[PDB]
Amino acid sequence: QVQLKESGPGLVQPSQTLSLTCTVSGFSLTSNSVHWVRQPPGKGLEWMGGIWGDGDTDYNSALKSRLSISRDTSKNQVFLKMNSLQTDDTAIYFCTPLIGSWYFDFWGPGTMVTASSAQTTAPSVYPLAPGCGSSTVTLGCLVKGYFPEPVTVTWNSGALSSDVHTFPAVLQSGLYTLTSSVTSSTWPSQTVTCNVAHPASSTKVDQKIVPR
Amino acid sequence: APELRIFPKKMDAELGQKVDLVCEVLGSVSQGCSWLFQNSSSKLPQPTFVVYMASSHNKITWDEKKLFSAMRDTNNKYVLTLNKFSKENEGYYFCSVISNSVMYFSSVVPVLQKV
Amino acid sequence: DIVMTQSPSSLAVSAGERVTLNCKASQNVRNNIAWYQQKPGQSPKLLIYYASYRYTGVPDRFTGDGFGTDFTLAINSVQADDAAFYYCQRIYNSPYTFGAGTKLELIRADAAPTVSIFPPSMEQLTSGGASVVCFVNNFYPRDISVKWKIDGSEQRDGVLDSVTDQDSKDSTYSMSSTLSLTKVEYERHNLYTCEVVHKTSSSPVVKSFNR
Repeated sequence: QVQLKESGPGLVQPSQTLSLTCTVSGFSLTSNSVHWVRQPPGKGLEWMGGIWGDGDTDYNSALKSRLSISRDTSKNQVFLKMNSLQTDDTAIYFCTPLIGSWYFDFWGPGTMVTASSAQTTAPSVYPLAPGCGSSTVTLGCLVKGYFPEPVTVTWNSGALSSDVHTFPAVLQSGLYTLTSSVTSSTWPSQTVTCNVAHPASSTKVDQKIVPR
Repeated sequence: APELRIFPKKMDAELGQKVDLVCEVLGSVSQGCSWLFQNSSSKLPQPTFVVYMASSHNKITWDEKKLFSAMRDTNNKYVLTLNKFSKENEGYYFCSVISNSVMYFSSVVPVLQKV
Repeated sequence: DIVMTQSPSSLAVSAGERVTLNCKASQNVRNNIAWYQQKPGQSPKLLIYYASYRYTGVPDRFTGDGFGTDFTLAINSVQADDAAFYYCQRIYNSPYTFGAGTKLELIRADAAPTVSIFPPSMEQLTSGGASVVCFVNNFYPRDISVKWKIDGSEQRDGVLDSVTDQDSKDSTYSMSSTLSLTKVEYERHNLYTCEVVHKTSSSPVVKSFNR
């Protein structure tokens, strides 16, 4: 029942204002509070502020001057506006409520927000199959040349989750490359397909890995 | 030694609004939880009783004297809800509990009209 | 202020050991503390509330101690799944500040890497690109060097490494390494090798394909 989902443009041009929405279910905004916590890549969590049942807002001094939290109680929505974004603002933004308690027991999944001047670029997705190829074989997906993070990658629509390793993406000349590996005994005869999504560019693509 | 946590800390309430107040009973000591109220109508801090919820089964007891409603959300969390806010229920709320014949009180929650 | 200080910065510990993480608040705040666990790429998960209470669903081995200023998360017999970050939070009054977290790394027996090499896909080659990939999977310890050879000679330009977080079941590490070239460049050499050096073998592990 209790659930929150953060949404908003995943790329902000510097000095512009970040706008996120958090849609809520399973509790009322009228008696509880919703808070924004953010987390820069490799860095720790940071409480930013929140909005209370009665509309009172509460920010943290570091960001008081450039932060604005409101809500639309008629649509179960809480918003986050932040001013003049910079590099140091690139992070995952979580909304997370206080319902009946003073601890944060429920969390939204988070959205990435890159602050960069670069344009969105869709990924190119490429199968990795043994090059003239053991009972168990490692197969893989190459996801190349995308901006901004994140990109999702599953195998056989989630059914292959077993032996999956999907590797941290690496930045190069303002473009990202990622890879993912899986292992299989049943390969050729039982298909293995990687599914990759890059919402920034509205890319959804499935690639089958078949021989050579 | 048991401590009770009321939520929220305060409520500046609009007319007609529904306010949930919730009180988490920690430790693990006693039976149910008693909700108490201080009418803003009284210049001298006169606590009036409101309701008692049993810990065990869903079984409340309301003093005889529409406005309120109460439930035991999952576990240890006792909700008291004012159904429509007005000058009648305008005042200070708090829950209370009784272990080894000792009374314990949560903080007090001022539920006061708009501003 | 109320500054939140967590020590140590990071821990290496073993399946089955007790572990203790410390948390210090510059000010007295009684038991107004929360602990969370976070795996990279995931939302934090509340373990412990008001210093000492374990949240429903949280396993037995997570325990919390402290009142006033010093606080302790403990894990009684750690398990591989506990490899994560752990954060304390001040709770009742604003601001609800987070500790900079403690990192909990795991110790397991040495594991030799499974290494697989992949030539560019036919698809990529039509667009004039070439990327040679090499996977080095499920090894321990973290310490490892991976290197590329075009026709028996070392190649440094255009390579990029990436290493996973420690695995939740087997406590191993894995890396992918890509050597990115132009199709012209690619077709100017035959033998492509990635060479892997690790504690687990004196002689390096060699996997290669011939164009």
